[PDB]
Amino acid sequence: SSRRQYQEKYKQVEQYMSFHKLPADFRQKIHDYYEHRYQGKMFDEDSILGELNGPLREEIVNFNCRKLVASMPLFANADPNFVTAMLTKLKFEVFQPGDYIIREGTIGKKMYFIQHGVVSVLTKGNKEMKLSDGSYFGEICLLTRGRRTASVRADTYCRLYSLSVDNFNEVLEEYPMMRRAFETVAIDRLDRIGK
Amino acid sequence: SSRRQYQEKYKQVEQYMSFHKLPADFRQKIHDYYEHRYQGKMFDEDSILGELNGPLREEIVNFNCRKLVASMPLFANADPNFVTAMLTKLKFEVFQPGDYIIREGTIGKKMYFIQHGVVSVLTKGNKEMKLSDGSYFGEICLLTRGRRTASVRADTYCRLYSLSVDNFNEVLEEYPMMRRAFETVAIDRLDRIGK
Amino acid sequence: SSRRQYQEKYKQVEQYMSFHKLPADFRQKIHDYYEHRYQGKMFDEDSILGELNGPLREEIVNFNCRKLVASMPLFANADPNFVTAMLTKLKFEVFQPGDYIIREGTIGKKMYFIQHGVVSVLTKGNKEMKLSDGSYFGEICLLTRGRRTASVRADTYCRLYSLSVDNFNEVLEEYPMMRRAFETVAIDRLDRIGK
Amino acid sequence: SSRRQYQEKYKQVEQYMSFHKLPADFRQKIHDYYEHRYQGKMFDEDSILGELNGPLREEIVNFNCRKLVASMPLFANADPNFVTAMLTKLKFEVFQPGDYIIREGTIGKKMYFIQHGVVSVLTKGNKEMKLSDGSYFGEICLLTRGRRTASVRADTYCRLYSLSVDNFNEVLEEYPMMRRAFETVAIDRLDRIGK
Ligand SMILES: O=c1[nH]cnc2c1ncn2[C@@H]1O[C@@H]2COP(=O)(O)O[C@H]2[C@H]1O
Ligand SMILES: O=c1[nH]cnc2c1ncn2[C@@H]1O[C@@H]2COP(=O)(O)O[C@H]2[C@H]1O
Ligand SMILES: O=c1[nH]cnc2c1ncn2[C@@H]1O[C@@H]2COP(=O)(O)O[C@H]2[C@H]1O
Ligand SMILES: O=c1[nH]cnc2c1ncn2[C@@H]1O[C@@H]2COP(=O)(O)O[C@H]2[C@H]1O
Repeated sequence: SSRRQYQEKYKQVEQYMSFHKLPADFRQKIHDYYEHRYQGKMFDEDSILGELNGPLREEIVNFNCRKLVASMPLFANADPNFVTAMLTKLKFEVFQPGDYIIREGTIGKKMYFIQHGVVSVLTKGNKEMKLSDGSYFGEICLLTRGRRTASVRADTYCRLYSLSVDNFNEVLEEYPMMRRAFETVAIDRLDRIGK
Repeated sequence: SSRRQYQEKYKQVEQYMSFHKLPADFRQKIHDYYEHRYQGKMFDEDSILGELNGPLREEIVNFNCRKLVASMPLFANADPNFVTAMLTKLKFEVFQPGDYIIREGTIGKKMYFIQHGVVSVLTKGNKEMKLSDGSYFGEICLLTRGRRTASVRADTYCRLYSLSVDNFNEVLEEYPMMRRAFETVAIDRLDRIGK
Repeated sequence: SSRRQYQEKYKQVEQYMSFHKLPADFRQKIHDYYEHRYQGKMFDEDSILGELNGPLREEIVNFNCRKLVASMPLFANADPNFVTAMLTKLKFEVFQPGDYIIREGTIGKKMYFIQHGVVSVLTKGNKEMKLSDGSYFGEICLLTRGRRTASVRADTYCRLYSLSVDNFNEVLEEYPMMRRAFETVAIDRLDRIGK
Repeated sequence: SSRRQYQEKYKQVEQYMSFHKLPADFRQKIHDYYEHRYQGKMFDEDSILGELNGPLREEIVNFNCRKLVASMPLFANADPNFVTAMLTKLKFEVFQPGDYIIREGTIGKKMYFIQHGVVSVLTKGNKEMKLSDGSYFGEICLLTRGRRTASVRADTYCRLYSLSVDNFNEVLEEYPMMRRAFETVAIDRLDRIGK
C-alpha cells in the first residue's frame, strides 16, 4: 500500500522529467535519490504527526533517533529534554556522492547531523578533512551569522538531519548551557583551519 | 461515511508505524489515542469551518462548549462576547495517562482548560496537587513570559482545550479587564507553591 | 459537475453536524447559508485564480464586480486602477438575518461593502440607521485603530465584500488621495452619532 | 497522463467561467493563456521539487534555464553560484498581447527577465522602447523602493521569469557585487527617460 503511494508519486516525477526533457543520466540520478530517500514507500508524514499530540510525537522521534542520539556525545550525554527539543526540529535529508551540501562563502542558515555517510570538509588550502556518523557540521555560521568557512561535499550517499538557524536559536534559548558545547567545537575548528 | 474516512486515515498511521518498526505496545498506545481523539470519525474540520462565516462558527463553538463554559466560573460569569473570543481560539487536545503535558523549567507558550480528566501538578517539593473538569493551567508562563513553575502530568485520559500565548494576548487586548482574573489566580498559585 | 462538487462538500458538513449533534433549526440555518453562499456549485477558486496571471485575475474581478463598482460612487468615480487594487483584495461573505456582523466596542480589523442586502447600524442611543446596496461600513476602525463605534446587524440575507485593515492600508499607500474619501465619510458619521 | 491532469484542471476553469457567465471572447482568451502557460500538461511541481534536495533542484533549474542564462550577459558572465541563487527564486509567468505587465506610478515589488517575447516600455512622452529575449525590466523600483518609472506592455505572447523584491534583496545580500550591475543599468535607463 505504501509501495503503491510511492509508485504514484514517482510517476509524477517521471512525467515532470519527461516534460522538461532531462537527460538520461540525470533521470537516473533522480531515480536513485528517490529510492534512497523514500525506500519505495510514501505517506503524508506531516498530516500523520499533525494528528498526534506532543508526547506521542516526542516518543516517536526519540525511538527513531536512538542510534543518532547514542552515537553522538553531544546528545548522548545531554539533558534528554534538550535532546527531544532538538530531535523534534530535525529534517531528514539525503545527499548523493559529489553534492556540495555547503559552499564556502555563502550565507549559512542550517546545520547538519550525520546519521550515516562520509563528507569532505574543503577550505582554500588546509588539506581535506572528513566527518562521518556521529558528527555534525554547519554550526559556525549558525553561531556567527557570517559566511560559511568551508565547503562540505558528500563522498558517499549521506543520510543527514538538518537544523535551521531559527530552530537552533529557539532550542538554545530554552537550554542556554548547550550553546557553549557548540561554541567550543566551533572555536576548535576555526583554530584548526586558521581562519 | 465518517467511520470510513477515519479508517483510511488510520491505515496510513499503521503504515507509518510499520515502516518505522515501532514496538507493539507503542502501536497500541497510538491506536488508543486515535480512538479517544477522533472516536472513529474524521472530517476536514478546517475546510468546513472555513466555508462558514463568523456568526455560524461562533454559534457552533458556543454550542459545542456549553458544558465547558457553564462548569468554569471564569467563563460562566464573564461577558459572553469574551467567552466567544476565547472559544474560537481553543484547540482540542487529548492526552493519555502519564503524559507530561507541561515540564517544569521549559519556556511555556500555551495554557490548558480541562474539559474532562485529572492532572497532577508537580513541583520540586510541595506535595502533588490535582486539577480536574472546570479548571485550567499553564497561565503563569503566559502572564510572565518566563519558565514553567511546575510539571503537569495526566493521571487519566484528558480532554483539554489549549490556548496559545499569542491568542491569549490578542483576546486580553480586546477584554483587558479579564487579564486580572487570570493574574489573581496566578498570584495565588505562586504563593501556594512559594516559588 | 459543479452541482456534484457542492454535493460532496455539503455531505461532509452534514457529517460534521451529525457528529456534534447540532440541533435541527441550526442544521437548517447552516443548509440555507450554504445554498445562499455557494448556490449549489463549488470549485477550487484559489487554485484556479492562482493558475492565472495578474492581468486575467484583474479582468475577472472587474467583470464580476461591474454592478458593485457602478452602484458605489467611491468606486464609480475613482481611478479604475485604484478600483482594481481594491477589488483584487475583496472577500465575498454572506450573512443571514440577525447576524451581528460587527459588535460595538470590539477591535475592528475589516470593513464591508454591501453588494446586496440591508443592515442596521445600532449605537447605545441614537436611533437605528440603515445601509444598503452601494454603501459600506466598518471603515472607522480601519482609520482610527480603535474600537467599533456601533454594532451592525443584518436585517436581510446580505452579500458583502470584506476588506482587511492590512489590505485597506496597502491600497491606500499606493493611492493616498483615496484615504481622504474614506476619512470624510468617517468624520461625517462620527459627527452624526455624536461619539 | 499529464495530458489527462491538465484536462481535469481545465474543466474546473471552464466551470468557474460558466458559473460567473464570462463572455465568449474572455473564455477564449483564458483558454489560449492556459495552452500557452501549461502546454496541455500539468503536475504538482511544488510537491515534486519539494521532495528533492538543494543540489537536485539546483541542477534542474540550471538545466531548464540554459538558454536564458547564456543569452543574458548579466547571468552568462556572472559567478555561476549567483546565477543558481537567482534561478532558484524565479517564477515562470506568461503574458498575452496588450497586457500591462507594469503600470507607471504603481508601487513595484517584482522584476522580470524575458525568456521569449517583446515588450513595449511606455513613459508619459519619450518614444516607446522595446525589450526582448535576453533583457530584463522592473529593476528600478526594486532598487529605489519608489514608484514605477514606466508602463511595460506585452506586444507578443511573453514567457517571463519574475523575481520578487524580497528575493532580489536576499540574493544581493549574498552577492553584493552584483548589486552594482543592476544599479548601472537602472541609472542609464533613468538618464535616457530623463526622469
Ligand atoms: O577543521 C574542521 N574540522 C571539521 N569541520 C570543520 C572544520 N572547519 C570547518 N568545519 C565545518 O565546516 C562547516 C562549513 O560551514 P560553517 O562555516 O557554517 O561550519 C563549518 C564546520 O562545521
Ligand atoms: O499551587 C498550584 N495549584 C494549581 N496549579 C498550579 C499551582 N502551581 C502551579 N500551578 C499550575 O502549573 C502550571 C505550570 O505551568 P505554568 O507555570 O505556566 O502555570 C502553572 C499553573 O497553572
Ligand atoms: O451614522 C452612521 N451612519 C452610517 N454608518 C455608521 C454611522 N455611524 C457608524 N457607522 C458605521 O458603523 C460602523 C461600526 O464599525 P466602525 O466603527 O469600524 O465603522 C462604523 C461605520 O461604518
Ligand atoms: O529607457 C529605458 N529602456 C529600457 N527599459 C526601461 C527604460 N526606462 C525604464 N525602463 C524599464 O521600465 C521599468 C518600469 O518599472 P521600473 O521603474 O521598476 O523599472 C523600469 C525599467 O526596467
